Amino acid sequence: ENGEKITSLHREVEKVKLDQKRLDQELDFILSQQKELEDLLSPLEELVKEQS
Amino acid sequence: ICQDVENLQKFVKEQKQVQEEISRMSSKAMLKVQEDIKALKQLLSLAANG
Repeated sequence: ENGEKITSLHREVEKVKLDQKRLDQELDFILSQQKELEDLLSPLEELVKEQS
Repeated sequence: ICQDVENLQKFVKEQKQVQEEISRMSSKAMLKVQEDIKALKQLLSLAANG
């Protein structure tokens, strides 16, 4: 009777870890959008001190 | 015949020993389990809600 619960515990646990992984690598990547979109707001600091 | 009762009561009693033996052996370990899985299930709900 307990063993069964154990089962849908295992279940739903590794689908939680499918979860987190994912959200994990997600946060890297939203994170990388933040390193790129930054270097290059400037190198947009050329294009704008040139105009100047 | 009274060799005899020396043995039979003896094999019977030998058996009561095992009965005692099982009696000695009894559960709390078991009772413990439902409590834990009931508990682990709950933490899983946490993590999930998190």
